[PDB]
Amino acid sequence: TQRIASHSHVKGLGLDESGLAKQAASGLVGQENAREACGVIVELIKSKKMAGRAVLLAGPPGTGKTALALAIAQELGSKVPFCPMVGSEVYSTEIKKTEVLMENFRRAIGLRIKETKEVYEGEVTELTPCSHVIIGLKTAKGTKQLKLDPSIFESLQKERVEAGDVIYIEANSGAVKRQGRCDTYEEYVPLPKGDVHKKKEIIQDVTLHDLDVANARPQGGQDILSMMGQLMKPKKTEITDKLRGEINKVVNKYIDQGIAELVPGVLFVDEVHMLDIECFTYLHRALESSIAPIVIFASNRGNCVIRGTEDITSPHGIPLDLLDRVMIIRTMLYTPQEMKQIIKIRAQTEGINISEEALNHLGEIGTKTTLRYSVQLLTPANLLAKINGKDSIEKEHVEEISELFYDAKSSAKILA
Amino acid sequence: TQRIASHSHVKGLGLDESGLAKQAASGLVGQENAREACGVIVELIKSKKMAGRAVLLAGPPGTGKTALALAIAQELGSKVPFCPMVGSEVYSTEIKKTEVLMENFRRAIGLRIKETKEVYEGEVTELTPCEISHVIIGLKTAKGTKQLKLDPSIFESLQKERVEAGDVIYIEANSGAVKRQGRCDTYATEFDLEAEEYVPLPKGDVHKKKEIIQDVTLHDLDVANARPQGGQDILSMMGQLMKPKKTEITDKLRGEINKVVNKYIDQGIAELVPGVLFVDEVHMLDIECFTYLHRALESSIAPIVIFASNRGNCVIRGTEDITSPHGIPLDLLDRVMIIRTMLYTPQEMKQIIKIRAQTEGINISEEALNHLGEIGTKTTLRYSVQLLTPANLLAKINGKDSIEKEHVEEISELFYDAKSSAKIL
Amino acid sequence: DVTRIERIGAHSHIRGLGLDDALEPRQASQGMVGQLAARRAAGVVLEMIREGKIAGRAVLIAGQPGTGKTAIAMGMAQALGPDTPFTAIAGSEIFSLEMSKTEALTQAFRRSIGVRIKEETEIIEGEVVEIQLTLKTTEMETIYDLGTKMIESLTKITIDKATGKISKQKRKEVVHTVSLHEIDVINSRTQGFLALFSGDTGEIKSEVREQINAKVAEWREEGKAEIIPGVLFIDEVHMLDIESFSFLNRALESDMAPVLIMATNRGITRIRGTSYQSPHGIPIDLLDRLLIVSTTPYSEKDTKQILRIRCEEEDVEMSEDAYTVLTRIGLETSLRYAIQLITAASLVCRKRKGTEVQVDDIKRVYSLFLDESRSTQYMKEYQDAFLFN
Amino acid sequence: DVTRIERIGAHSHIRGLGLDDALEPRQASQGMVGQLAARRAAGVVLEMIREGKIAGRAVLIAGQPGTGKTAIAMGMAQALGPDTPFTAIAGSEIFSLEMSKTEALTQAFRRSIGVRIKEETEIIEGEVVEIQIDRPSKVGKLTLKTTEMETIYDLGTKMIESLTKDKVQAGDVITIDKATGKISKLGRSFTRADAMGSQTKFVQCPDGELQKRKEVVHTVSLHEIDVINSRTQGFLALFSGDTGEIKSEVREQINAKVAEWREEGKAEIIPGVLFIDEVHMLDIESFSFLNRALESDMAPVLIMATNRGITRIRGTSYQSPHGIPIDLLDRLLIVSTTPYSEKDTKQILRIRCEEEDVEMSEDAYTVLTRIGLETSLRYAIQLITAASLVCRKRKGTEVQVDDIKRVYSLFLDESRSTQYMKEYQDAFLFN
Amino acid sequence: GEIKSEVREQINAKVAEWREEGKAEIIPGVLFIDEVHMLDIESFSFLNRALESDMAPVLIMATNRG
Amino acid sequence: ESPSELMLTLCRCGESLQDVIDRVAFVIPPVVAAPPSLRVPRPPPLYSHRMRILRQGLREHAAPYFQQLRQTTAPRLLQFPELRLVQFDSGKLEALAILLQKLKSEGRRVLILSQMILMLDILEMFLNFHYLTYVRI
Amino acid sequence: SMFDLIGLENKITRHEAELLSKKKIPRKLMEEISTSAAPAARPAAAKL
Ligand SMILES: Nc1ncnc2c1ncn2[C@@H]1O[C@H](COP(=O)(O)OP(=O)(O)OP(O)(O)=S)[C@@H](O)[C@H]1O
Ligand SMILES: Nc1ncnc2c1ncn2[C@@H]1O[C@H](COP(=O)(O)OP(=O)(O)OP(O)(O)=S)[C@@H](O)[C@H]1O
Ligand SMILES: Nc1ncnc2c1ncn2[C@@H]1O[C@H](COP(=O)(O)OP(=O)(O)OP(O)(O)=S)[C@@H](O)[C@H]1O
Ligand SMILES: Nc1ncnc2c1ncn2[C@@H]1O[C@H](COP(=O)(O)OP(=O)(O)OP(O)(O)=S)[C@@H](O)[C@H]1O
Repeated sequence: TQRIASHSHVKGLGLDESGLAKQAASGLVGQENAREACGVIVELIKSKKMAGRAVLLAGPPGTGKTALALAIAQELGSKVPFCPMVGSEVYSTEIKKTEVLMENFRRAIGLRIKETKEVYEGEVTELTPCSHVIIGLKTAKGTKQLKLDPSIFESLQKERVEAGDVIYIEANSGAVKRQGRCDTYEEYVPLPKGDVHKKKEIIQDVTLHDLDVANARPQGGQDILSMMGQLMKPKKTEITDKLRGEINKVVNKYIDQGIAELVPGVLFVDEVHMLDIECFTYLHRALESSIAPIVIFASNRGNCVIRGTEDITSPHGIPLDLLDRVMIIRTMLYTPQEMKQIIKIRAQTEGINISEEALNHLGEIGTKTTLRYSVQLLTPANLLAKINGKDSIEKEHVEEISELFYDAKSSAKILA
Repeated sequence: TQRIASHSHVKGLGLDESGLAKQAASGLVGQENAREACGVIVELIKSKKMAGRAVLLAGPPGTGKTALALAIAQELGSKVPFCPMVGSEVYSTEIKKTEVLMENFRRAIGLRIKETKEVYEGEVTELTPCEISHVIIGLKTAKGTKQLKLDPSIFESLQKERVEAGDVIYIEANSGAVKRQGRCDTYATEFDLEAEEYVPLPKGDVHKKKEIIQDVTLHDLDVANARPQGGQDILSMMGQLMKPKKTEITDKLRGEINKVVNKYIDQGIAELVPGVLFVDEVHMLDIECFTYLHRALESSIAPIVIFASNRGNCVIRGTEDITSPHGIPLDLLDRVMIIRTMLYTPQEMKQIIKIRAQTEGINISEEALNHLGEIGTKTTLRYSVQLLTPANLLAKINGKDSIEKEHVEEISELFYDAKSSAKIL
Repeated sequence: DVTRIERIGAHSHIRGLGLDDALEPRQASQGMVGQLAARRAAGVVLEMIREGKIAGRAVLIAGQPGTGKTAIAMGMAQALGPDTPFTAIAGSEIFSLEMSKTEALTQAFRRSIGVRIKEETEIIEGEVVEIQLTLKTTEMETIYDLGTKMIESLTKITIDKATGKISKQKRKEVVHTVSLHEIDVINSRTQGFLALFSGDTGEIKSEVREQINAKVAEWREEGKAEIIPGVLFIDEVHMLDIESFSFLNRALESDMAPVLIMATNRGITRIRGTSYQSPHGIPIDLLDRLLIVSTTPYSEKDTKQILRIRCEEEDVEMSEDAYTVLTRIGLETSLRYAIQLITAASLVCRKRKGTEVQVDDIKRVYSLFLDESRSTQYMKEYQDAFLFN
Repeated sequence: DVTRIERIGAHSHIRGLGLDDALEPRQASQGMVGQLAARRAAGVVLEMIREGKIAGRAVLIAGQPGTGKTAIAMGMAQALGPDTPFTAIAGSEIFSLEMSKTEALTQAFRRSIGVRIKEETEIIEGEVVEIQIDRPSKVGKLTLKTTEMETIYDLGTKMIESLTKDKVQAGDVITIDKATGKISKLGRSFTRADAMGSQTKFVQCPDGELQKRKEVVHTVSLHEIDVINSRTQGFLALFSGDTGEIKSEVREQINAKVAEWREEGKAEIIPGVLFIDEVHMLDIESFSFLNRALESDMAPVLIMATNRGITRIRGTSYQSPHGIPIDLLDRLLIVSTTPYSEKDTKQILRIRCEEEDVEMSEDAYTVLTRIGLETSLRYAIQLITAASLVCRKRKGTEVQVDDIKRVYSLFLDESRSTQYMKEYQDAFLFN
Repeated sequence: GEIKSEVREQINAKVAEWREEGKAEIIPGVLFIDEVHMLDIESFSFLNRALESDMAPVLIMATNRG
Repeated sequence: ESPSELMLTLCRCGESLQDVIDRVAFVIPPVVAAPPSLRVPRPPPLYSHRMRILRQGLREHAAPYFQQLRQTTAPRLLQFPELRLVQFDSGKLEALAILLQKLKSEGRRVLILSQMILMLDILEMFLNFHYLTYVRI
Repeated sequence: SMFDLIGLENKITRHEAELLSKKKIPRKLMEEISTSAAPAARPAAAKL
């Protein structure tokens, strides 16, 4: 039932096993060379050996740069962190652009923690303390009585447990939760594995940024004065580099211990041309870092003036010294046949039945105006067809929707 | 006595019954066309059914645009909210200029809400708490004694005020406000010297319910609900310690308050008195502010807005090269009705000078009045009316009770106008 | 009459798009006249919004000033109804000291997507005055056990059967539609729901937004919630920056993106924040993602019909000669100027003790109040007196 | 096998500054080849930093892009080693909404001066055997136990309150600070770990003396002291970064107190290096501040790198040699980097391939060296890994010239992308 | 920071009320802006209308510009 | 340590700066509202427990300073007509003030005869203004 | 929690941490402890 976006048809890069690009596969048509480059950098990301490597997708608007980045994300899976970004997002009223960039670098490196989580559940508190706490737990399948610390007792009082109120208590932390007060004696636990002693292997994916923000201020309402930290507005701060180094050291410790796995991901900076000279200059050193992710830039700019310079023109709006450290992937214009293929792919993705002559006329419209405009006429034309009792888009519907809506060039001509 | 300001002489538009402007009346002379248009706008504000209507007062400086706006305010009376504003006030360090404009729009809409006020006042005969859901408090007036079960909030406010017994207190149930206004009069004779003030015991009922009309604006409700000050819970108390910054009140709060006000209007407990927002020096607003005014004037809730500008082909601020007629974008000029103010003839200037002399309590001879009118023709109207007070001061120094021509000449020589000063520059 | 908070604004007469079931626009209906092509385009866009299957579709309403672009937007809002989110902002409102332009646009986008959640509560209670608890009702009489102290306050009504929530005769069901912005403001702080009113939300983090998107997708899969996609209307979109437009580019590519309606009344002009000239003050890359609906200037009879609709909205009766004079004025100066002349002439007639607006009333109001062209001419005649020419 | 947070970066193969004890740069040592004169200069500056005598000496590394300035800076940092502060920032990092550029530069300077503070504590540690009835003004006994001793302590009122507030229990290891009477519980007894488990931690009994003198050396920076003293809970700013313009008076007081400690032998000042990469991104205000911040007795050695030609200084219309005002250029010594010959580029590529763990044929090395000379060094470095991946996809062990050509066609350099753009420039936005 | 306008209106009204009821007496002072040319156009525009109030002092300005 | 002082005045060259505040502190908000409440049917247990824990902990932390925390943060919802307006509203009371002060200094006692009970109430207020003890018949 | 570095500031010092690392109950002794019986040989007070 989920909604169809602009890139909902991009399932992957559509490469064969030798790395070559199928003409049309997984929603992508054409751009075979750019797709093969994206495949090799997908292999680079999966190798997880290189840090701070930059790729620039350069080409006119509508040539599939963002589609290729999303295809890379699909080829990596949700296992690998994909952080999407726009160059306009660096301008924040709270932190400096450098901090925003550093944070987005932080969250493109993922951490996977393996824990064997043990817990004790049941109808519980059939006993409370028979120096020690003794609690009996019964859960259909059986009953166990166990000995707890006095500190667990103080936490239990804090939770106001009573005899007959199902609870969580975890061996790995001593944290306690009373899940309910089933009025049998308001929830009682199921019985697939309804044992009292429950343990299973857990994996949680966390980004380095999550660890940084967790360590940026106290953990909230637990502490005497961190309670008043909950009444603050959650301002974002310039997490110090020392905190980053220390978090890196502890994460490395636990990677060595084998309970954490480092999954470095992709930072995708769309509209990289909107960064100013300060941001690019910082990106130099950020990419020099051995703890940096793989960065993908996309630019449609021809010879734009670099933001923050007022005079200096560089190829993609990107300073020359940054272009010297990035690999360039060139996206090209689409032939009318590839445009027809893409229009058909979008129509299929949106559940739209289109006649052959309608598809050819829409391809002609796209060759006249642009691919995006033709792709956009599909849903309104389908709505018109449904209004007139049809389930297929016919040439009349596309003609009428073209007459109702304009492209950039037609509107510009009207404006001139 | 009251201080005389630059507009103290304007008491209205000076229009007769049919709306035609008397040549001189209510402290205004000339500008008959503009005064008649302003009378039409006064009728528009009194009609009360049109929202988001904007008028622009256009004319060179000195022509009385602000005077006409304040004349409109006088015509409406103190009942109708007249919010004066300058274009330079939008540039706030705390909130976006759009928020400032919206706040000024909201405080030009006024509410008269009839509220029942529940008052407990009397001498505290006893104060017995019950675990802490209760406080049993006995209150004594001339009428009699009553003991009441009050909330923990009122008890704990009573502890804040430190009322023990024999103390005269005033409790407002609605707000949970307790006032310890002193100890009872019967305990004055206890001691020769005691460190408190004694007040006579209340003479009315212990429990009094009173209907009062409260004058508030929509902005008052917005600010009260965006910075809550009622309620005694600890979370809100610790939020009261924050610096009271102005916040960008969301459209949701304003919609909710609109719903509440509509309910009040239906219930008959409130009446809406939409007023007028006066933005003087509207040319100071930048392009963003004007483009927001585009939307703010389409709202069905907007007040009547009056703009005044003296600029001729100024660049629109924020645009850096776009010249629009009054420093105002053309798209906004399409939404306003322009009232033009014309320059004054020598005779009208002389009349204005005489009116200002009368308001400042200055006797000026005919020769002095003619000389000052000649000066104002040469310099400006504003310059001439400014000479009056220094000239009267010199006349008092000379020991005369009127301004003669020599005093005007002396003050003219001592001070300069912009044109003479520019000449010497 | 009693003055309510909602009074006669510019677009009060518009009750919706006057559209047939085939979406064909009626000449005059629901307070909208003319703009047949633009109204038809708005109808098909409205069907797209109602269907709510395609995410992040952007429509631009372009035309000369006073051609009814904002009127078409308000008609779309009235047709859409109060149950689907319609967020209206001006391009100026994203320039905030509390948050970045990117954050303001993100919030506006998340104020336009609504999650609908229906809950089953438990309510049976009724006519009881006794104290322990037994209940009696015209058709019911019951006893309930209790083992907690909440009854003290309850003494001095109805309760929840499940958790025992106390508050002053069957289960009953409640529907709450909550926007994504509400969800992430409520969950940004301990009392973050206050920021929905004070505006002190301050750049909700991307982490919580991602988590809330994931949870909303989970709720959609599990059937607990359904997404009600709305429409974000940005009036005067030419006030946006190049940075704001570039953000809008990729903000529209989320599956949680609303339908975007933009209005602009300028030709090829400078994009704010740049020295570049683009057709609508909008960069061509964003115009690439837009369907553009153009509004035609109104004819004489369309103008007269609009004046009639506005007159009956304002409850002012005019003579036919007054209608022709006012239509000539509107065609000569502007439609807005004539719309305002309507109210001013009604006031002038009222002072006259008249009942119907005559040509003399319109002449008097025309004399009193000036249009831009006449004021500009009188200004040119007094050019030196005005400041900073 | 296992991935750490640190992996193959641009400069990960620079293990140090490859120069003799005579400061003569070896042709190829410690992962750094070529740039002989600049490496010798870096060795001289490194010796200056190690001696720590002269305050606020500024060095500029200038040269064309790709000539090794950041490589030389990282080599200096690697030769310097830890425990001597080497602060690396970009010129962009000083433009913050938190604080002024002057304040940011001041913090960067205070972060490059390290302080080693030593103190004697004289604590008591032991496993508690008994705490008996204090009911009387309360008086009680505490029995502490090491593996070699146990003693009984008579508790005053304050110590009794501290012990009852920490809920000190029989069979846990505490440490008592005699000066402060501060009780720190660090673990539970070794007679159980015997059915427990919680936030608690288990420790075995102390051995030796109950009362122990102890020297602890604390390493901090001047910035850390500044932010600790900035406000009551200011140490939290070391984490959040919410420092906000530390007062000058606090900094003067801290400088004086540090000088006192150094005279007393309590503190040891380790001056370090502040590295500002891309110093051309600084304002003229920032350069003006640097002029005077260097003239302090507590100023570190400042190293800055810039590839600019003769550019206008930021915030001004003035053309200056390195984008840096000429008054600041007089205050520093400029290290210039000569471009790389074919041999130097080949050696750099060989070292990079060693870092990547990729094996390349000699023909491939010739072709990649020629590609780097034509295009740029960094592009060749990136082609290294790209061709390694293409070779692996081909199921080959050695990268051939064919793979390099394949990745060359797949990935463009700046010049070829600029050309393809230029022939299509009407399709690209804004020129 | 940015005392509310309504608070100031309340202060003005109560001060006038105090004056009528014999409690308060208003002492109008002098505001001296030295180097008034350092004000920008917005500040001058505000000064224009800040001088129209009855609670406005006498304003002395000094400037050597021409 | 650091220095500090209280000899600092504000504009008067005088008293203890709480009398000054009391003298000039009179504004009341036109509207006072309790903070908006989140109306959720059956709020989740975790959220309610967290909120309860936070409220409980914040109290018992401000408990030592609760009286101070309340003197601050307590808005002025009421402003009463000050006691001096009596004796200013009436010239009779203005003259009676002088008469009674002279009579007090001279040692004489006074009995005030008025027909109106309500004016007797006003006289009670006026006598307390002058710290004059009385009995009402 | 092992990545909670800010919380540890309220708790311990680095000398205490080094102490703890040197003094953490070794694994072998833990099983020795959990096997052996209680050594309740307290000689009781003497007051000599
Ligand atoms: N090769 C392709 N095959 C299939 N669909 C494509 C391809 N390239 C682009 N599209 C789709 O066509 C539309 C326009 O392409 P986008 O990817 O949005 O633009 P882009 O090229 O990625 O970024 P720009 O416009 O160059 S800044 C989107 O819906 C894409 O998913
Ligand atoms: N027609 C009038 N009758 C009486 N007083 C007037 C008239 N026109 C102007 N004044 C006054 O003369 C003085 C100068 O006019 P102001 O209205 O204060 O300034 P202004 O010229 O209206 O401001 P603007 O916006 O530049 S036109 C004030 O004391 C006004 O009250
Ligand atoms: N969609 C449109 N179709 C046709 N004409 C248009 C359109 N939009 C703007 N125009 C023309 O543009 C003129 C001015 O538009 P405005 O929005 O008022 O200012 P502008 O277009 O930005 O022009 P400037 O001087 O460059 S700021 C109008 O009078 C129209 O003639
Ligand atoms: N001996 C060397 N000298 C210089 N660069 C080297 C050397 N060995 C390897 N490299 C690499 O060559 C590349 C050139 O980058 P660097 O010059 O060191 O850094 P930089 O900050 O870009 O300074 P530039 O490019 O001269 S402005 C980096 O990837 C280095 O790791």
